[PDB]
Amino acid sequence: MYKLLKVKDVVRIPPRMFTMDPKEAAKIVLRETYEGIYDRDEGVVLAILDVEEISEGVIVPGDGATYHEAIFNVLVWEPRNQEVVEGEVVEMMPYGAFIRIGPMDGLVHISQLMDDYVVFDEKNRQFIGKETNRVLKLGDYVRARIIGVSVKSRVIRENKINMTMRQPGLGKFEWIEKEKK
Amino acid sequence: FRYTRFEKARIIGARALQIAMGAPVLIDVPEGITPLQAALLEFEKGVIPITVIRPS
Amino acid sequence: LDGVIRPIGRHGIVGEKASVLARAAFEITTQHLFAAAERGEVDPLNGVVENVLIGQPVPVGTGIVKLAMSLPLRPK
Amino acid sequence: MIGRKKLEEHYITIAEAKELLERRHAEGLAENPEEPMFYEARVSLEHAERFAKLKPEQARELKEKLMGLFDWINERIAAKLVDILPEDYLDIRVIFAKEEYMPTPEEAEEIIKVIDEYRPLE
Repeated sequence: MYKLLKVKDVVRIPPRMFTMDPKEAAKIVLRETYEGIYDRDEGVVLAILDVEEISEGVIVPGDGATYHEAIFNVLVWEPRNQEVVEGEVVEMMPYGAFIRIGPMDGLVHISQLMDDYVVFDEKNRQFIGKETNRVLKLGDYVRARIIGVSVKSRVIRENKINMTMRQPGLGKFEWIEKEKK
Repeated sequence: FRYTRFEKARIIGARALQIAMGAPVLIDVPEGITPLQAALLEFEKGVIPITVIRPS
Repeated sequence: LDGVIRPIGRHGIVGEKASVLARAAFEITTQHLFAAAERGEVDPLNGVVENVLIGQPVPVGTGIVKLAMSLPLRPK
Repeated sequence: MIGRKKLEEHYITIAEAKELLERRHAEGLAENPEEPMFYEARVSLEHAERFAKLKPEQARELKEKLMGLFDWINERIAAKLVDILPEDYLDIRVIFAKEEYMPTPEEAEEIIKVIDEYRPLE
């Protein structure tokens, strides 16, 4: 689930591109500061849309560049707790499977998969159940719920989300339809 | 609206630092000039862009 | 300045109200005076001996003017 | 605090945020570095390209409509119902399993009656 923000911040225009229009020149500075950075307070800042209005310049002793107070629009993504998500199985591991719910991934361990005793087939990339002949393999569209989020650093790459599907009405979508009756 | 002696020596100081970091020059060329002396000639013709703030 | 005339040094105007770091480099007594304002005391700014001590422009002189400038900046 | 203040936020579904990526992708088209968008941006584009079930404009119209139907449905709950497209009381259970109010089969059917239109039926 994505959100759209409207946030003011102080913009630092260098004197190299000092002779451009103020709108897009303040846009090109603030865009290459926040894109692709996971904060622990709000989340993944994806991209800057546009710059509405801008203030005047103020010179500071020592640098020679200028300061402004702009208005811009930010598309964020916040994977908050116990949020019902949708994803795609894009990884096969012997201890679990990464479910891509967007820019990040969601790991479900092998014993939170389903209401079945689960054995990992080592030769293939699949799970085979004991009683039922259901097969969970690569590329299958699933539905899950967040249960734990491990936030370590500012980088998107180093943070992983644990989910689970041991609830009525989750898993693969054609498994869900036959559980309606 | 005449400047004082403290404001005239700061406007030159800030403009001589922009003129070294890029900030394309007006008609000031000839043949070799230190960046401080470029700010004095631009100030002579009265084409400085920087204006002061008068706190009151 | 305060209705009774004061001296100029070590018991008067320097020893009177200022920043607490301003009284440190004058009247070499400091374990009397610097440990007195060790107990419950803040120290903001805005002397002349402090901004030179920390690396800031002092308030007198040319660190008093504030500039402002817009930015099309066409050469013509 | 990010910046000085945060003053306004809204909730965006996956079909609505697809257009914000492609209009951003319309820049680049700048040709001096050619501007290839970075990797994790292109990954999140593919999640918008495959799960686009509705029109971008008709999803914005529906989110205004679903808030006025029930008082206990805010904008955040209404944006969840567009992405799932519930058909019966099974999906009403799994979304609202950790909520303050569990709906009656009368009130859950009234949500379906609005979303009986605009369905792809294929």
